[PDB]
Amino acid sequence: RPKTLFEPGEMVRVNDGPFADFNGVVEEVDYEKSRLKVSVSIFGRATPVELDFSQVEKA
Amino acid sequence: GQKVHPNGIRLGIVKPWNSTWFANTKEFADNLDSDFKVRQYLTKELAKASVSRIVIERPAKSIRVTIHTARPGIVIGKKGEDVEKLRKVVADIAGVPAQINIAEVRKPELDAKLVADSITSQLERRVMFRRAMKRAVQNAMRLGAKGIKVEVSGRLGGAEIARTEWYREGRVPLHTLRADIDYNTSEAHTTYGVIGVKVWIFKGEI
Amino acid sequence: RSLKKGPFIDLHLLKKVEKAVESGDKKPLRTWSRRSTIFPNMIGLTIAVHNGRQHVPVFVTDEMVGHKLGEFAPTRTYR
Amino acid sequence: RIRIRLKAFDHRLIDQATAEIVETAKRTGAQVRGPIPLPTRKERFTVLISPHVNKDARDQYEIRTHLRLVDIVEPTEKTVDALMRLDLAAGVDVQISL
Amino acid sequence: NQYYGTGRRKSSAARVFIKPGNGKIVINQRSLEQYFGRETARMVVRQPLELVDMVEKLDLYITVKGGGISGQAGAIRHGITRALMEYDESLRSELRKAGFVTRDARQVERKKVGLRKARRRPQFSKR
Amino acid sequence: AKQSMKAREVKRVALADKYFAKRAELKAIISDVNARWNAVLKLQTLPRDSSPSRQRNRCRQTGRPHGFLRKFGLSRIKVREAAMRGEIPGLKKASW
RNA sequence: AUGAGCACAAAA
RNA sequence: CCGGCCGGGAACUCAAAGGAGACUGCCAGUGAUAAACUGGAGGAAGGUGGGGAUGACGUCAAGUCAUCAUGGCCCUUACGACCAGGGCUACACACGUGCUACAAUGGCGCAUACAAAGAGAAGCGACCUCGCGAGAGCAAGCGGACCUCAUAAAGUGCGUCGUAGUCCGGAUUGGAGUCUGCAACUCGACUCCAUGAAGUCGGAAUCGCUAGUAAUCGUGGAUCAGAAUGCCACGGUGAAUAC
RNA sequence: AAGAACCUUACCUGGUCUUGACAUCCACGGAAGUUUUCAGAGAUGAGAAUGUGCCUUCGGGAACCGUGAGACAGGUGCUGC
Repeated sequence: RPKTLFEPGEMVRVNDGPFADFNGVVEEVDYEKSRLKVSVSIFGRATPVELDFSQVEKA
Repeated sequence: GQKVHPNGIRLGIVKPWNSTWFANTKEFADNLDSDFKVRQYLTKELAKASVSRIVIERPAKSIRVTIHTARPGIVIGKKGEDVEKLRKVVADIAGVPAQINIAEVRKPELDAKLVADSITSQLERRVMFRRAMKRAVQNAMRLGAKGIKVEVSGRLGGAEIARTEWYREGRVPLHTLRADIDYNTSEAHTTYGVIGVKVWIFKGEI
Repeated sequence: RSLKKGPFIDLHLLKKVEKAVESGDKKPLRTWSRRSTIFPNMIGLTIAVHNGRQHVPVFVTDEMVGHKLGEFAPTRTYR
Repeated sequence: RIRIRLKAFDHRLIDQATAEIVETAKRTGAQVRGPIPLPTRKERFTVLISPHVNKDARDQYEIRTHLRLVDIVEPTEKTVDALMRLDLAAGVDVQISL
Repeated sequence: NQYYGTGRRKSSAARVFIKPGNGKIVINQRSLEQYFGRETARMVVRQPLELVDMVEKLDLYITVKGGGISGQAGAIRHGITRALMEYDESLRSELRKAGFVTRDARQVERKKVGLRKARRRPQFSKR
Repeated sequence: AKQSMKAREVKRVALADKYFAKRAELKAIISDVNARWNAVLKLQTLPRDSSPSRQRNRCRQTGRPHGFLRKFGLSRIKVREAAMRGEIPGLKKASW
């Protein structure tokens, strides 16, 4: 998929994830994990979620 | 040093916490320090407003407080302006956005911080200590709950030897963990030394 | 006891030893660093090592190589 | 296949939060596994009770973090929309994960 | 066909599953003589079967986690008693007379503050 | 109450964070064996007061060096008071 | 077998 | 492919939430026809089931002005402040608390079995390789029921030693190092090679313990760059004795 | 004292600073910050190089830094009788 790589400070959107339809800034990107941490506040608490690069596609 | 803190022993059983947030290992110490700084500033600014309890709940994007005041008109000022300046300065003290919530407390003679602070202000104003704790005990008993005990210790009446003198009415069971006892202390700082106030109030059993 | 990957010598003491060996025989060099391992370059000089209140002079020779400077300066006084 | 773990200092609060999550996941219709309890971390701290010298006189404390996982395995669009502000409690520290 | 016992010591949980069959028994995919037949307390395992006055008629399968050697042996004995409870009801008079129905609640008490152990105080000088 | 001591700890934290993780980690990397030397003699130029080991954990309330607890961030005397008033969340007397 | 003397304001 | 194997009701264990359960509730006797006690049935547990938290009015002018706060007194170009080194680690001695021993229920080598409790992001740090070792190498995983610390040890069989200052004991010392940290002289912790003090169960006196107790065996945490024989917790084996 | 290697330091020898290492008020200015040379045991003292913005009513806002003066700051100094 095009633009599959993400960086700190990039919009994300997951079809099966709950952090879509709201603003999303990622936490950490790890190549050994093959997945990236996304830090979106939930009821005002920042929460990291690990999602596969093919699984999450930016808007 | 015989007696344990009543709030401390029944914190697990009946009394909720003065700070009810969650944090991990890394954020715990700095969250405690921020809570200390915001509570210190609120108490310093609102000692004339006589706040009893400052309940702090942090979502961990912002921080909200539930401050308890006998006169909410003093803390809101005019049209919420004093609340607005206090919210802004407590926000840029804490380094994180803030929401201030104020709960009007009922029975100010039946809550212990304001009883102890009133006795402290009377010892600043050199009211005699026997009349101070006698009025506190009789007013709490006529206004409400069936337990009252006020202990005032240290340099009583300008003496060179400190004494501990306590009045008590009703029933105040400290050993029963079912009891609703609120313990709060306040220190009065006279010209000849410092003098401490210990107040128990027993609401009932839960 | 130290690591094999590096011996230790203070930079100011090393540069003063360099000045002493390019000058020749000179006044005792005053050092406050007892931590420094002496060297074959420092073998021969007459520098003075401080121990608390007073500085003692030490004439470094070939038997003292891996030892620090402060082994020859006594810290305490008994009897 | 998002699995949501949640921890709190209070067992009643984490019970209410987990009940809210399973009710929201079950009103729209989603296959969610039962809320399993992970073991609680019991942090024993042990402090002296006196300012000066009293070694035997010494106090003992505890932090009990109650950790739970709600175990969602079916994703639905109304579910992933409705997980936003679910627990709504300051004590509950929820974490979305795959 | 399978009769189950809970089997706890205060440190070890011995799930015992008894069937009718061969009298040879298996403790954690391993024979009892391999498990602690080199040690003692094989007889305390055999005692609930010895109270029924026959051993060979039943086949016992045992899994046990936790504890030490005698703790696992006692938990196994407790599990065999509860599995014989699932077997029959008339055995309870003999098992209760032998006292094997009860559970051992003698745990280890915690180390108390100011003492080197649970009970042991440090040495005391009057001076 | 120990104003100079707390000032020295603040200055130590500031100087260590300024001069560390930009030079000291590289000097330690060159000090480590690659998987006397001119490289290590160039390396031996290190100043002293930037070290992280010179810092000592002091209580934020009182500046007390001894009796510190890291997760609470305070000394034991202050930790007992905050626990008894109910400020440290989840703290309970372990009556076990 | 023995233990210096004073050091208990605590009040309308 | 011995990976407790994978669809898995999830049985069972386990984890933590709501409950049940024990109240002298019964049945005889004693007493006063009273509380209560003695036995037994039942039951997992029986009479406070076991442990813990909880420590009245007060005593000792007991302890802390050095955790903090504070009344009074004092210094305020010096009892304040910043640095380098040294000291708090000294040593003719006396005392308290512990550790290791004086061996044969033991020491040493090989092979093996069974836990609980915890900690981890300036962190715990697999596997593999190198080094006799402590350890060292761009090496995965895990903010944790998964990954790491992490090997439990007394035990069990085998073989050896056969009462010696010993194959008991490890102090001390001299060489060779590893780790940590800006630096291990004063003044660190381990490893290796070598040496092998006293010590043959201890005068007067004296300490703890009534059951999972004492003894004995290991394990983890706090503090902490590093450094416990101290502290705090954890479990394995497991007594003797109360007329 | 749940951790004494100059560093935790209070104690000692020596080199130094006196509105101060830690706060607030006044005036003069300079952003801050970063790199580097000479000494010295370091504290420090002389130099330089780089950067020099968000501003508003260019009031060079406000932090931070330095300098002069007092108000004061500081005390792990004494008395837990």
